[PDB]
Amino acid sequence: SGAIYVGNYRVVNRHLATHNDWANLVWEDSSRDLLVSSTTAQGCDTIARCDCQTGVYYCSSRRKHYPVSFSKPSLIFVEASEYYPARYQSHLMLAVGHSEPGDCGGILRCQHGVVGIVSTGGNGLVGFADVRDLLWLD
Ligand SMILES: C[C@H](C(=O)N1CCC[C@H](C(N)=O)C1)c1ccn[nH]1
Ligand SMILES: [Zn+2]
Repeated sequence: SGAIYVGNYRVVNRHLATHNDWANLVWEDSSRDLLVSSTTAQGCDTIARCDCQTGVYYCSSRRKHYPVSFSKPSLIFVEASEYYPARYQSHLMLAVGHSEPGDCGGILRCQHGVVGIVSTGGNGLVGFADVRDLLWLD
């Protein structure tokens, strides 16, 4: 679990969005595994606007942060799950690291701010849904 709180927006994994997220929907994209809902309280997270390919992510299944080198956002084939059929997930960045299903939502950050959230895992890999291109979040 986990979300990004920026301005009047909450960014979550679309497959973990709650009934309240869908009732306050701003934007969603199944191909990116992202959903953004509106909030009444002001969020104070900062979104990075950069081309970093290194950062640190939070892994809830280890209660630890890990440094990672990750690929640029791209279209990656993701196997079928209970949430989606087999498909290409866009704007996805991969790194070598630990990620179990409940780790989705963990933030990846660089020195500029929030880069994205954990969205995929298994096999000693961790995949992050990029949010740096969503300029409207600010
Ligand atoms: C194995 C699982 C996973 O990659 N998916 C299931 C949950 C939905 C994911 C998606 N983005 O399509 C894919 C996962 C998450 C985090 N660590 N391991
Ligand atoms: Zn950066």
